Amino acid sequence: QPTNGVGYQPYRVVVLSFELLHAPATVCGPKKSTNLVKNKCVNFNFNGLT
Amino acid sequence: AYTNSFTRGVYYPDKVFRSSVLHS
Ligand SMILES: *[C@@H]1O[C@H](CO)[C@@H](O)[C@H](O)[C@H]1NC(C)=O
Repeated sequence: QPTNGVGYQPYRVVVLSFELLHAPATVCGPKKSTNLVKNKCVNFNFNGLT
Repeated sequence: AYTNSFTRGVYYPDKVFRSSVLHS
């Protein structure tokens, strides 16, 4: 009821369970990919694996 | 009825590549 005190008001809930695994990704953040370089020392990030 | 399982029924415990190793 709209007259309820805040502890007795309704709250909507979402729980985001991240399937963080050593496995192929299908959800990723909004990050731009570069070209790939080989046989040279580079800094890198593969699917967040820095 | 019953039979012996021998050493059947083992699987890859995780999705990580490994080679030339003994893993507990
Ligand atoms: C267990 O399996 C063997 C064959 O592998 C069978 O001869 C035996 O009867 C089984 N054990 C019991 C308690 O029945």
